[PDB]
This record gives sequence, structure tokens and C-alpha cells, in this order.
Amino acid sequence: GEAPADRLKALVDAAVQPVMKANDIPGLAVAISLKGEPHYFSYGLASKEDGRRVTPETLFEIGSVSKTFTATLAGYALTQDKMRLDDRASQHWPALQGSRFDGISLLDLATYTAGGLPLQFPDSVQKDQAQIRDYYRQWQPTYAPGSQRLYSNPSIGLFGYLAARSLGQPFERLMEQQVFPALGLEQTHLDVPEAALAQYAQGYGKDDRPLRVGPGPLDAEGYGVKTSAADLLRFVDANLHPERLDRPWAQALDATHRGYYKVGDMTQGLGWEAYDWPISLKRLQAGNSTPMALQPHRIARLPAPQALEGQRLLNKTGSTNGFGAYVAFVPGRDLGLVILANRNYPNAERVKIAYAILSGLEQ
Ligand SMILES: *[B]([O])([O])C1=[C][C]=[C][C]=[C]1
Ligand SMILES: [Cl-]
Repeated sequence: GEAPADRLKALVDAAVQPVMKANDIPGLAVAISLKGEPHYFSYGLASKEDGRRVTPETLFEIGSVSKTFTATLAGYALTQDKMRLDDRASQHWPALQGSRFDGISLLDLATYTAGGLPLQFPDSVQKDQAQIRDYYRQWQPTYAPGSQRLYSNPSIGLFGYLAARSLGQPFERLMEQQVFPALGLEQTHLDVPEAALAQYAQGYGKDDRPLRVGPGPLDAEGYGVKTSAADLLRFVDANLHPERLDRPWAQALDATHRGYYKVGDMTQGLGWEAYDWPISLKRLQAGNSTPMALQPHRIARLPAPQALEGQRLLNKTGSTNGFGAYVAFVPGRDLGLVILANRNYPNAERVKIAYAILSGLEQ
């Protein structure tokens, strides 16, 4: 019958439409993986000025969802024995020898516990190798490495940069030429080709100022991916079924499904952040709140890394000045969701859409 497809469209429309109106989101793409099948729902405008509609092939900036791609490259380096999580950061970049990175692990960098690396590089650090080098050489922890989580682009950015160094190649080249092809992603870019530019949505900020992300230090590692809802769902499906990939890449994905500590209801992996499932909407919002993102939190370290599988929801938010993304999946239910928008609208609202959909797929 037409009942199941009708029900799914009604569910997704009911979740998305009010949130788009309430947050003045010009365009939004949803992709859902359910029972081994993909479903796409596209809303609104990729560009208001030229009237181009969003489709499942529209490219959006995913911001910090890129950190899960970075984590996957690191997982490849780890499981190929090029680095270990307990390595000191300065073991992988001679410029860092003699700095405080002699006493900071790769795990600390990956999971934001290096001791207070800030949310963003300061504005004094441009996209320039020497400036980035000098920034890390001079940086000193505010508190002991391993003790407090402070969500940070320079932290996990350095993790990605060092993973690339451990592999002997630039980060951007490894992602383009090795990671994206291994994952079957042909509509996923760090640097959008001219031939794909017509698919790149406009981002919108205050007064509908147009915002596509400009260059910044460790942008590729931290926030550089532009992808479609369909390709990002392919990446979620790879995460749901790592065993379907060639074994080196299966292991790389599995490395991103291991939790190291808890803060509140959240268990922190490499890139992915996990919750028990079911959990209340308010708690999932709180785990993705502004205080969680902006304030230091003492961690509760696990005695052994925990498998992020089964009755859990793995997620990641991502933002740029013009865009707001959210991805979530439930390993033990073979359920995946991507929500890509061309306004940076609050995480609470992204989670509201997702929760309504995921809860309605449960019921
Ligand atoms: B991410 O979208 O959460 C992000 C964090 C810091 C700097 C850039 C991106
Ligand atoms: Cl930054």
C-alpha cells in the first residue's frame, strides 16, 4: 500500500516544517536510513536569490560533523599501526618537541581533554603553517591534560593533522584520495570542484547575509567538509555496517565507536558523541547544549573503552557561520538520520527535528 510512504512523509514533514518556519531556515535536506533503505525529503531553497531548490544532491557545509571524518582517518592511522592513542603529540611533529605537547596524548587531543585548548583558534592565527606551528609551540594548559573536556577545534584539528603526518601525507590529500573513495563518497568535498559548484547551497546569516566558509587554520580537519544529504547518509550507513567495507576501513570506522569517558549523559568517542537510547528529548538537547559546547566539564573516565553500539544513539552537530547540520544513528536498530540546513539554527532545534523522526520510526 501507499500507507507506509505516506506515514513517513507525514512524520518528517511534521518534524521539519515548523522548525524551518520558526528558525527561518531557507533550505533543508533530510536523509533517513530505515530497514536498509534510504529515504529523502527536501525542503525549500538552496539559494533564495536564484530560486534553486534543495535536493538530496545539494551540497551543504557540515561544519563539525567533519570531525567524524577526521576521526575515521585517524582510525585508519591507528589500526594501521602508524600511531597509538597514548602517543605524545610531539612524537608526530618535531616542531612540537620541547613544548607542552610533550605531555599531551593523541587521545587528549581527539577528545578535547588536552587542558583547555579553546573552542576556536584565536583570530591572531590565520590559515598559515608557521602561525599554526607557533601557536601550538607556545600554548600552555590551564589544567592537567586528561581531566576536563573543553570542546575545541584546535584540539581535534591537531589530532587530525598529526594522524596525517603519521601516514606521511597531507591531510587534505589523504581525505580526497583515500578516505572518500574508500567510503564510496563522490559528492563529498573539502574543496568543491568547479563542476560541482552549482550544487553548493548558499549559507545565510544575520540579515540574510550570504555566508560560505572562508579559509581558516586547520579548517579541513575541523570543519571543512561539504556534502549532500545522500552522501552523508552513505557515510552513516558505513557507520551502521562497517563490516561491509574492506577490512582496513571497517576497522577505521570501528575505532570511532569507542567511548573513553562520560560527561553528563554523553559518552565521548573519536568524533561521535553517544547516549543511551531511549533517552528523553530534554536530555538529548542538554547533551548538545551551549554550556556543553562552551564550558569546561570534569570527565568521568571509563576503566576500559566502551563499545558505542546496541541501545545507543551516536550523534554529532556541526555548524559554520551560514549552516547547521546534525547526524544521528542507532546502531542496534539499523536507523540513521541526516539533517542539513543553510542557516546556523540552534542545536536544540536540530535535535527537536531528529527526535520526532527517530521516535516515530520506533513507533
Ligand atoms: B563545529 O561546527 O562545532 C565547530 C567548532 C569550532 C570551530 C569551527 C567549527
Ligand atoms: Cl577554529
